[PDB]
Amino acid sequence: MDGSYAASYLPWILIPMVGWLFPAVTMGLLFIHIESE
Amino acid sequence: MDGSYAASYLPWILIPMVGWLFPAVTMGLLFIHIESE
Amino acid sequence: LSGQPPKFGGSTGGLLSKANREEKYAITWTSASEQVFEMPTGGAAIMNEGENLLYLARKEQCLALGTQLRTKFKPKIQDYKIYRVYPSGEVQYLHPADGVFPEKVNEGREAQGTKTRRIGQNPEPVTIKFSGKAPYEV
Amino acid sequence: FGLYIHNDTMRALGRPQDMFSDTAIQLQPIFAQWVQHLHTLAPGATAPNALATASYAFGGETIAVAGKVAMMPIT
Amino acid sequence: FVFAFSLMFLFSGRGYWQELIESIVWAHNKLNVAPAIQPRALSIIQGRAVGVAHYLLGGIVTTWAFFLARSLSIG
Amino acid sequence: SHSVKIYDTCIGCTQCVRACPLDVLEMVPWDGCKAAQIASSPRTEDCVGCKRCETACPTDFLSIRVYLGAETTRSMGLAY
Amino acid sequence: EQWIKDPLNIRPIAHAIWDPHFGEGAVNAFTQAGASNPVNIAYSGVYHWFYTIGMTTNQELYSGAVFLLVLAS
Amino acid sequence: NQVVQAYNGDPFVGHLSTPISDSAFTRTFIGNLPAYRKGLSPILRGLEVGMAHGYFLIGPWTLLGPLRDSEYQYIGGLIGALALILVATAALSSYGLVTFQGEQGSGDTLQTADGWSQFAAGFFVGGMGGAFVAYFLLENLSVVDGIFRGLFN
Amino acid sequence: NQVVQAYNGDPFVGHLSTPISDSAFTRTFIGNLPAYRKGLSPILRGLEVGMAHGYFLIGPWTLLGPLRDSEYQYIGGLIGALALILVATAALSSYGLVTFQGEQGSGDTLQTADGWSQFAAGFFVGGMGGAFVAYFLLENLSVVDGIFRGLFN
Amino acid sequence: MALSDTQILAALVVALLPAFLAFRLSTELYK
Amino acid sequence: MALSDTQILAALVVALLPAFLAFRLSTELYK
Amino acid sequence: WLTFYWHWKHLGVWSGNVAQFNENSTYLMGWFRDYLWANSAQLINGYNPYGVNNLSVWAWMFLFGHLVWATGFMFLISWRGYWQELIETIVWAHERTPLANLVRWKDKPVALSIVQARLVGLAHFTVGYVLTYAAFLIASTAGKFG
Ligand code: CLA
Ligand code: CLA
Ligand code: CLA
Ligand code: CLA
Ligand code: CLA
Ligand code: CLA
Ligand code: CLA
Ligand SMILES: CC1=C(/C=C/C(C)=C\C=C\C(C)=C\C=C\C=C(C)\C=C\C=C(C)/C=C/C2=C(C)C(=O)CCC2(C)C)C(C)(C)CCC1
Ligand SMILES: CC1=C(/C=C/C(C)=C/C=C/C(C)=C/C=C/C=C(C)/C=C/C=C(C)/C=C/C2=C(C)CCCC2(C)C)C(C)(C)CCC1
Ligand SMILES: CC1=C(/C=C/C(C)=C/C=C/C(C)=C/C=C/C=C(C)/C=C/C=C(C)/C=C/C2=C(C)CCCC2(C)C)C(C)(C)CCC1
Ligand SMILES: CC1=C(C/C=C(\C)CCC[C@H](C)CCC[C@H](C)CCCC(C)C)C(=O)c2ccccc2C1=O
Ligand code: SF4
Ligand code: SF4
Ligand SMILES: [Ca+2]
Repeated sequence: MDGSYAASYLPWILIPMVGWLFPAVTMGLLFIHIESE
Repeated sequence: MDGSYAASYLPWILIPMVGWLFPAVTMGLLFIHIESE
Repeated sequence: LSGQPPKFGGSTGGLLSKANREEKYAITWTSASEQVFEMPTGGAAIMNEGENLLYLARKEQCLALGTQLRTKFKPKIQDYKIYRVYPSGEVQYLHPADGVFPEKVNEGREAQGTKTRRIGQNPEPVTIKFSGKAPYEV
Repeated sequence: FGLYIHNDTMRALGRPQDMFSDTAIQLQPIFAQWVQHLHTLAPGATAPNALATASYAFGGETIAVAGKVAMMPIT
Repeated sequence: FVFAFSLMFLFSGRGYWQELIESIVWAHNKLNVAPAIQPRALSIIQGRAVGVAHYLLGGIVTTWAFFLARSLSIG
Repeated sequence: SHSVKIYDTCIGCTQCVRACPLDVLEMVPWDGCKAAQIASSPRTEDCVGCKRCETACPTDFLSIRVYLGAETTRSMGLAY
Repeated sequence: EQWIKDPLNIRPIAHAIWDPHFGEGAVNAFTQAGASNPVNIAYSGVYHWFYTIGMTTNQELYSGAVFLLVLAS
Repeated sequence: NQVVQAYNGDPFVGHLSTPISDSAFTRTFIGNLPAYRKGLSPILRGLEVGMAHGYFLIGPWTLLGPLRDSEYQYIGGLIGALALILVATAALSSYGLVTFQGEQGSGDTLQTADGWSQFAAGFFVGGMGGAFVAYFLLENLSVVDGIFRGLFN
Repeated sequence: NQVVQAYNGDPFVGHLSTPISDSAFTRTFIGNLPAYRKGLSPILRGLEVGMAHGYFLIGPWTLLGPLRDSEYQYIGGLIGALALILVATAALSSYGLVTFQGEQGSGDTLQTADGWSQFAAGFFVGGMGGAFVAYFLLENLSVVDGIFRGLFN
Repeated sequence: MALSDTQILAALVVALLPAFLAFRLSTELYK
Repeated sequence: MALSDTQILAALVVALLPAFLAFRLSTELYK
Repeated sequence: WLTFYWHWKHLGVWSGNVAQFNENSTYLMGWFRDYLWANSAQLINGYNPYGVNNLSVWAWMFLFGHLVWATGFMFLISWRGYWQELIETIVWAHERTPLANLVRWKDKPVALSIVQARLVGLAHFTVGYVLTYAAFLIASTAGKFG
């Protein structure tokens, strides 16, 4: 994965953040919310 | 830091002991002593 | 100690962790009318009609209010009681101690700190060097 | 002030590469340099009827009067 | 001078100075030249007010003399 | 806790009690002056040591004296 | 022993510098008085004091230091 | 209306219920931080505090330390932060010996002598290895870059 | 006068209050060691015992082991002491399964079945990484020497 | 001429004798 | 022609402003 | 005053220029210019943008002693109950800051007492006085003769 466009380091960090960090936080935060008393 | 004098390995270990290990022990032991019941 | 708190919007100058750990101080007074008073911790609050209960961090803040409650209002509030409140629930009643304000002389009050001599008639420190006592003590 | 104390000490220890300077760890005032650039580009673009800049301290011409500088760009 | 003179007022305090004056009042009472207006040390605010006046008078006059002699020499 | 001492040169004009901000001082009956009262200090545990009483004392040298002793939470005047 | 052979020229060395904060400029600046390491120049005058009272070797100064350790004990 | 009120009802406690101090987002983010999260033993409180603190602490010495222009830039950034955590866990354990020595409370496990020592034990383990994993991601940055852009497929 | 007395006042307990066994320096050093320090949880006091023990344990096999004359001297010193700590924590954990099985005393937290297992858990983690940090200081000893004499400035 | 390695190390072992006696004096003066 | 690095990054900084207001609307709609 | 007099008179005696002292010490500008300004030249060039020399530690100590002497002016001019009221805001800030209010002091933070920072400001004044002059005494003499 390369890029001639500017800020090509941004898909280097946002793809594993929207791909992993956003689902792990949100589904983690939803799992506490939907199963709380 | 070099040295033509004998035991030039001694300032290699005594400078970080008098500099760091001596105050972290002493002010560590003083902090327990001046703040104990 | 019954009393509704005065209408205050809150302040950062009030009680710290000392109030729930060591002691705090409660001032209780009765007001004829709903009046505005300057809080000793910063800001202005409104006295409720009837009894007021205010918790303060220091005895000086309660007495700075009690000085203000006695001279900065057209009807003087001369019935304020000042308490020391402990976290264990025990309450020590402080001011006025005998029910009479201390600038007025009252019978039944015993003299503490009186020495029956002049301030220049204190003994020399050389006579009491290793007794540990001060020249004003012995 | 501790930035000043750091490179006072780093220059004293013979470490100019460890200082806070333009030949070392650089602290550029990039927002003030950008504002200076906007004022240099101000005549014509955002001040179209202004012939010259408001001040030459923002950038541009060096003004001489009697072989002596009146105003220069303060970089 | 006036910067250093300020630190007499700033660093000290009047209970030293009142005790010094009442020894000088004695030497005036010895020669019957004690004034009816009793000599007092300056008050605590005035001891600070004189010290902050002489500090800022001394420091600014230094910088004024430094700036004006330097900038008249150059050019 | 500081020591507040009241000496026999008291005239009983009650200015130390009115200058007191910590309710340390009070007027007790006495026989040594015309006002027939002497200042007393029953509550020196609340003494901050600020010496407003010594400022208000009109006698010479002083009839009330505050000696700064051991410092507690109350005498150091801490809200924390 | 190097200083007593030329007291007017050789700078007397107090002790060695051991500072990890030193860069290559300060190592070369403080490698002075004919030493092979960064040193501090003595200004207490103990070299002139020791040479006048008969001390001429580093063995004598070492024997004086060990005796004063014993005298402190 | 008015969004700055008295803190927890009492207007004489020296605090204010501000949109920074007592908002809905403040009460659910601070309260779910490791030092305040309900039900956590202090070994997991200190571990998650340690892993966060150890991870960014090699950063200043990696990019700005004295070894940043040698071949040991990531090594000198690690030893700087490893020795910082060692002072930091010594600051914790000396605090816990001092603060909790006369009696032990019951409301909070963290504010207890055995509880704060679990916090210091967790902070040490997460602090050093959180520094070490970021060191491992920085020495193998050429590996991690090739992972994240698919150079090994 | 006399410096040897009965141990803790009882002359019939089989011990003596000597300048080695019951001096003021002995009671404040032994009593402030991790195994005897007041208020420590067993996970931290296991950790501090482990960190000390893991640190010196690579040293015998580094300088005297069979790999000391190869290019893997520090690795063989580490591998020799990682497996010794693993036997040591197996010795601790099997001891706690044996010694504390009948009842749980209320006196000492360390002398309890869950308490001794926190001690073994701390000794393991401090033992292996204390061996690893001394391994890390030995493989990067050329870096550490250059730090301590300022070769990177 | 110069001191030897065993001379510097012997001075440190001798220096433990004032190190122990200053510890005994300091604890005696604290009592 | 092409966008710069400071144009892509500034678009992200402006994008906090819908992100902050979508958080406020979502919490207001939940209440 | 006396060590300035000793140093400047001996600087002319050692260099042979006794007329430098004898014709400029009669007024305080010659003390200011020919002694304080002139002899500090090699001191303040102990380090510069173009390198260092053996007077680099004395240049750092000279500025160190200026800092310690000027820090003592804070304890001697600013007095206690300014700082006690400042600490009370800092005490409030720690108590109301989450993740930091879990850490609590055992000793209550108060300002230094009235006698104490008169001693502490004097100690900074004296340590600042001595380290300034000992740097200037040595680097001007060793820069000229040493
Ligand atoms: C909803 C519109 C939209 C969609 C469909 C995409 C889609 C994509 N973006 Mg994104 N982007 C958008 C808005 C959008 N973008 C906006 C307006 C910006 C300017 C600030 C960005 C900035 C941006 C960057 C800088 C990056 C991408 C990238 C990408 C790709 C991977 C996802 C990622 O890393 O996100 C990262 C995106 C962000 C951190 C910012 C997105 C902010 C938008 C406005 C949020 C939109 C939320 C949406 C309306 C709600 C949907 C709800 C629904 C799911 C229930 C993918 C092609 C990556 C890429 O190009 O990979 C090759 C990447 O590096 N985008
Ligand atoms: C959009 C999300 C997305 C992306 C970005 C990836 C990307 C990738 N996947 Mg994956 N995949 C995903 C979703 C995604 N996957 C899903 C939805 C599935 C189901 C279809 C799969 C199924 C799949 C399989 C079955 C496998 C992959 C693997 C791979 C990796 C190949 C290289 C490698 O060994 O990585 C190693 C990289 C990682 C394990 C990620 C961790 C790396 C970071 C740097 C560690 C950070 C830790 C640090 C301490 C915490 C940071 C703190 C923070 C505050 C910064 C690559 C990173 C392969 C693999 O080896 O991955 C394990 C593999 O076996 N993928
Ligand atoms: C009180 C006299 C004194 C002074 C001020 C110095 C000063 C110094 N020594 Mg030391 N030294 C001394 C005594 C002295 N020494 C004695 C008598 C010995 C012979 C055994 C040593 C052995 C020695 C070694 C082998 C080393 C130093 C080094 C140094 C330097 C760094 C500090 C250090 O690592 O100490 C380490 C010192 C020791 C481990 C032993 C010193 C023991 C002394 C006697 C303790 C003195 C305590 C004091 C009198 C009590 C007053 C304290 C008071 C301020 C509260 C510094 C120049 C280092 C050096 O040369 O760096 C380049 C170094 O490697 N010294
Ligand atoms: C006399 C004491 C002294 C000495 C010897 C040092 C020495 C040094 N300082 Mg320091 N400094 C000190 C006091 C001192 N400082 C003080 C008083 C200040 C305040 C003015 C500073 C301010 C300061 C700054 C601001 C910085 C330095 C840094 C440096 C280091 C530069 C190289 C490096 O990256 O180190 C890395 C080396 C370490 C962090 C030390 C750890 C190395 C040992 C080997 C780890 C041992 C761990 C082990 C498991 C435990 C041993 C057990 C024991 C029983 C043997 C160097 C070691 C810089 C730096 O990067 O250091 C962090 C830096 O940022 N110094
Ligand atoms: C941030 C930068 C910094 C730091 C922290 C260091 C650190 C140090 N330098 Mg230094 N140096 C620096 C900048 C710095 N320098 C600069 C800019 C220069 C100019 C190039 C120098 C020039 C220089 C020279 C010329 C020398 C050093 C020396 C030293 C070492 C002191 C050895 C010693 O005995 O310490 C112990 C420290 C002390 C005894 C002072 C402590 C005083 C405190 C404040 C008061 C006393 C303690 C108190 C009573 C109670 C505290 C509690 C206590 C009991 C624990 C140490 C490595 C010396 C050296 O190499 O050692 C042999 C030395 O000769 N350096
Ligand atoms: C003086 C200030 C200072 C300095 C100089 C640095 C400098 C550094 N920090 Mg740091 N940091 C600081 C302060 C600072 N920090 C502060 C105050 C914070 C807030 C607490 C942080 C938070 C922080 C984080 C959270 C991260 C950095 C990182 C870094 C490195 C980034 C360099 C880089 O881009 O290349 C190298 C790094 C990259 C190109 C980025 C890679 C990031 C990771 C490996 C990807 C994560 C993947 C995925 C999202 C994780 C999901 C896990 C999965 C299991 C779900 C660098 C060493 C990064 C780091 O340590 O990387 C090891 C990083 O992740 N720092
Ligand atoms: C040069 C002299 C000097 C210095 C150093 C100080 C220092 C300070 N003044 Mg100041 N002040 C001065 C003279 C000085 N004053 C004088 C002359 C007056 C009398 C009128 C005052 C009166 C005064 C007032 C009335 C106020 C201050 C305040 C402060 C603080 C400023 C904010 C701050 O913390 O900055 C950061 C600190 C510094 C810039 C100091 C230098 C720190 C160095 C760089 C750190 C070096 C690392 C360290 C030494 C390593 C430890 C090593 C170990 C061996 C100990 C700071 C503590 C203000 C304050 O406290 O508000 C916050 C305040 O309100 N000052
Ligand atoms: C039988 C007898 C006599 C004969 C004595 C004979 C035949 C010899 C006597 C020799 C003696 C008694 C020598 C004494 C030496 C004392 C010394 C050496 C003390 C030194 C103390 C200090 C504190 C020095 C510290 C220092 C040292 C260590 C240095 O290295 C240099 C720095 C300095 C500080 C100077 C006489 C006829 C009398 C009468 C009858 C009794
Ligand atoms: C969102 C948010 C934010 C941000 C955040 C941040 C700041 C971040 C950071 C982050 C971080 C900073 C993180 C960290 C990370 C870490 C990690 C994740 C680690 C891990 C670890 C591991 C992986 C492991 C390790 C180890 C090893 C290797 C071995 C030894 C031991 C151990 C186990 C330890 C804020 C605050 C603004 C607020 C708002 C919200
Ligand atoms: C004083 C004294 C003595 C001595 C002592 C000794 C013997 C010492 C030793 C020492 C030691 C023996 C120490 C040790 C050290 C260790 C350390 C300090 C470690 C730590 C660690 C760290 C740093 C970290 C780590 C890690 C990592 C890296 C990762 C993984 C995990 C962990 C976290 C673990 C005696 C007895 C004679 C007695 C008298 C007194
Ligand atoms: C010296 C000194 C004094 C003594 C100063 C006194 C008694 C005042 C001296 C006044 C003299 C008499 C005149 C001062 C100069 C006049 C302003 C000049 C007027 C203009 C002339 C031309 C008439 C204090 O009282 C004092 C109080 C608190 C802190 C510090 C100090 C302090 O440092
Ligand atoms: S010092 Fe203040 S509080 Fe104490 S008795 Fe005097 S006036 Fe009252
Ligand atoms: S001490 Fe002074 S103020 Fe108090 S009663 Fe006596 S004369 Fe009045
Ligand atoms: Ca470097």
